[PDB]
Amino acid sequence: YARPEWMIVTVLPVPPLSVRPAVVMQGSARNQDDLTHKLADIVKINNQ
Amino acid sequence: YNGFTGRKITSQIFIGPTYYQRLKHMVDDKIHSRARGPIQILNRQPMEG
RNA sequence: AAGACCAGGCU
Repeated sequence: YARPEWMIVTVLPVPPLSVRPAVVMQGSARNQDDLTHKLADIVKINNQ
Repeated sequence: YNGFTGRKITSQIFIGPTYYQRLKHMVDDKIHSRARGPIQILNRQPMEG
């Protein structure tokens, strides 16, 4: 159920859209959740 | 004197003019009821307010 | 939309 090397992050889970819903605004744009912005930063730095 | 029967009231009641204030709080602005209305987006639970 | 601050009410 729990092995010590699993406590080190190798694969980072991405929560579904339900966990981090987009903010509907008048139909013109979506604002994005804090989780979405943090994941964007993480993906950018991982790609770099 | 009793308004309903016209008989005197045994006790003598203290009466007189006093300055009274109506307050902002009214029941029409406070009464509220809910049955399967709007649902919160994230929790899928009933709205607040 | 959502978040923030503020003010007030009933204990």
